[PDB]
Amino acid sequence: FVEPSRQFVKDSIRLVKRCTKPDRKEFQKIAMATAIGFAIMGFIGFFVKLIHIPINNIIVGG
Amino acid sequence: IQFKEKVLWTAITLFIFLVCCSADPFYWMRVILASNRGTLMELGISPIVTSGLIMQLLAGAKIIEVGDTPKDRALFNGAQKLFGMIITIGQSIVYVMCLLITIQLFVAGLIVLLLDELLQKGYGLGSGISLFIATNICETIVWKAFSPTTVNTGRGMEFEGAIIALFHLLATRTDKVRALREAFYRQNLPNLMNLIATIFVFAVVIYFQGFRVDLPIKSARYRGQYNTYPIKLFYTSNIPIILQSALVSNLYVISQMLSARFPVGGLCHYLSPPESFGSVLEDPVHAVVYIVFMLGSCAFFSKTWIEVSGSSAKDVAKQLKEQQMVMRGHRETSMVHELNRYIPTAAAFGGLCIGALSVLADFLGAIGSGTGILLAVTIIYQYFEIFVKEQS
Amino acid sequence: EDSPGLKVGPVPVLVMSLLFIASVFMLHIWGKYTRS
Repeated sequence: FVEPSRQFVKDSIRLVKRCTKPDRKEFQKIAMATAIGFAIMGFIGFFVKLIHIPINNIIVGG
Repeated sequence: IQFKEKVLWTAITLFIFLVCCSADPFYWMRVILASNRGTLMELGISPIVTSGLIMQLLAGAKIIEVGDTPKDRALFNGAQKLFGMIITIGQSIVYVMCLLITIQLFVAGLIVLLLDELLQKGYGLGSGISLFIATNICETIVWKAFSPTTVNTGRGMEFEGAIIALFHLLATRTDKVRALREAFYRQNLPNLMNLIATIFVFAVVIYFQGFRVDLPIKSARYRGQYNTYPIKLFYTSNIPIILQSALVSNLYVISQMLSARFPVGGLCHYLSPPESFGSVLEDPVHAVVYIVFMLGSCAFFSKTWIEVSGSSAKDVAKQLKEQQMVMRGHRETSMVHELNRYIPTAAAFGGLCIGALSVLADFLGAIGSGTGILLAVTIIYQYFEIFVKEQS
Repeated sequence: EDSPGLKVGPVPVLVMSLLFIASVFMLHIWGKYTRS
């Protein structure tokens, strides 16, 4: 046997109980904010194709 | 200065990046990029991130160290610029051995290098490299759930393969029966269904980002004041956990054909099956040993990084001692004895979740990360609040 | 050279735009903006 494994497993999941932990309204406010940020980062892929594709080559059938 | 200014410096960089996008190439390189060089992309992130992490490994190492001077800062920046060209020349010459992109690449490494330094100074967090990572990841999740112009997996029965899209199938599918069930015609990976699962795993990581500890903390000479220290549960910024999982798979698989000069199927298979093969897998024992090996690897990169380039015992001790912090019931020194425990256990149990992002690929639609887009969303929480405070 | 500590101002913005426009248009062979 190896001592440390068993103790690292203790000292890791009781130190999540020293953390302040999410409250209901505060889980909502981060959780709302996430969904916005990634719809902005969405838009990059769609628009820039129409300037790219007919300049790069004409064989595309569109 | 102004929060109105501070957004302008972000628009500049935003729109510019928006138009823009061993002995073999690396896996992780594909992750951060999302075009693998287009016709205007001209490796827009690659050099900056390769240069910053080679240099951080050199810098953190005890042999040379950043002092408090202007001068070590200057040379570290200079050092990163010089590496960044080197890596792009090193790469690019190989694909040549054609007239158009070689000439263009040199003009495009002149844009990027000062630009990246326009958002570490002109904006607070993020970085130029962060903003780009976040956009490139968010890109490839959304394009396959709307209309891919290549092929739309999960549902088929068309062998056009060139206009098969999610919206395009939605029109033809109403003239027959549902395929929006748990039944699909060929079920390789239904792409509407893969997004529903994507946003689930995001939810459990942000829950643990709210987990962090703050301490109130007094000072030595005068006891009558109290300050604060925030201890963030996560460590190594999660970059050499995600990167180091990948770059050790490269150094086995490249070598196999290199050993031959001095076998794609069997050698790979028996050492590591890649990723999950579903909730039913494909291996009753080969997949198990791989997963257990993976989490061990990822847990171990964190415990080795902190001492030699990361923050641990000494790097935190140096910080407090400047302003002569002391504990209410104790002293300086013996905070250090309690973060000897915390830093390794928090760090590496942090890691065992950046690992359990990477194996998922059928409940996650991200191209490898995890880490890099999520550091971006945490940085939004910080700046979003700042904007609510000033507005109110 | 590398003597500048600060890297924000009007002037860097003009330099990034000026280059970005040659990259987009001048060197392309597809739209016949230079001939060989």
